[PDB]
Amino acid sequence: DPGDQICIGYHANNSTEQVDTIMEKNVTVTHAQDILEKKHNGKLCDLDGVKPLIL
Amino acid sequence: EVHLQQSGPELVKPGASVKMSCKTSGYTFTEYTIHWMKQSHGKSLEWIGGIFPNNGDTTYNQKFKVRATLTVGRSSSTAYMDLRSLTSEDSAVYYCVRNYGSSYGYFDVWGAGTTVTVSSAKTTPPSVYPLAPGSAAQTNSMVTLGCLVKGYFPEPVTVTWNSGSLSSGVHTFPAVLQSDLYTLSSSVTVPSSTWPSETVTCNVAHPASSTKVDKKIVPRDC
Ligand SMILES: *[C@@H]1O[C@H](CO)[C@@H](O[C@@H]2O[C@H](CO)[C@@H](O[C@H]3O[C@H](CO)[C@@H](O)[C@H](O)[C@@H]3O)[C@H](O)[C@H]2NC(C)=O)[C@H](O)[C@H]1NC(C)=O
Ligand SMILES: *[C@@H]1O[C@H](CO)[C@@H](O[C@@H]2O[C@H](CO)[C@@H](O)[C@H](O)[C@H]2NC(C)=O)[C@H](O)[C@H]1NC(C)=O
Repeated sequence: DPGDQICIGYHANNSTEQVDTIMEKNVTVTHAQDILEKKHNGKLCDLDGVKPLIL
Repeated sequence: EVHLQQSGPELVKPGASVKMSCKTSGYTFTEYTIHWMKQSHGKSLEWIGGIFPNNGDTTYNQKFKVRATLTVGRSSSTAYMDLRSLTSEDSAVYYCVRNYGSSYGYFDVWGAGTTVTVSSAKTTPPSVYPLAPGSAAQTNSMVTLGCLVKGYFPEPVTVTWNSGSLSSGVHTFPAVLQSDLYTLSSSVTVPSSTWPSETVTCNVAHPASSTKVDKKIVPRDC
């Protein structure tokens, strides 16, 4: 008969988020955080309150 | 400079619909958002909505969401508003106004004002009666003359003296409602020497009935 067991381990999931490292590119990670904004809205706008002088 | 020319006063049966127009001029139509203001006669101002010409985006007040429909004719450089199924409630004045910049903007240029009247009543031409003082008493340093416009519908009417050449000393009183018709009076005050030698004529016009009448003040010869 088998005896009891305890295991130490770590989280896995279905994430395909990927980060780069000096030694290895495209390493797949459980969790990640984008810090680059690549999107804008294509318009000229009022700034804090104030409409710009658009000549 | 920046003129907003809007539609002329209208009368509509209760339950029907109106379409007042506002023509923009003096700036580039698509650079500022246009709005409409409702003012319940001499009370308080209400915001209806706004529209941006360049793409036709509309922004409404909760209260007016159903009854109103802002449209724009880019081709014509003109803004429109449309009021559906009216009541006595909607009888008020309506302003076409240019709001400066966006959601957080100020209304810098206000239009003339399209004033709408909601009533089942029929159109009634006025009646003009000149007012010469009694031959008895005589007003000495200045002679007061008058003009009475009674029983007309709907608002408004225009009163002039000598086709307009007569000015500062004229008072034209606000119309009042008498048995479901309007009635108002005017008082021109000229130097005693001028009358009765000079022709003092009352020029009144009522657009809603296509009526234009003149009355000359002939002295009371008792
Ligand atoms: C690290 O991962 C990157 C994203 O998974 C990957 O970028 C990918 O690069 C390949 C080619 O190197 C591109 O594959 C194909 O792209 C165009 C599609 O129009 C085609 O002309 C070709 O068939 C070409 O093979 C992927 O499109 C591109 N992925 C993205 C999102 O741009 C990197 O290559 C990876 N780096 C390493 C070192 O593996
Ligand atoms: C990763 O995705 C797989 C595929 O869907 C998950 O496996 C499923 O888990 C559900 C639980 O709701 C089961 O009902 C299905 O039978 C499983 N499908 C298969 C094909 O095994 C898996 O749980 C996901 N992993 C994580 C950490 O979310």
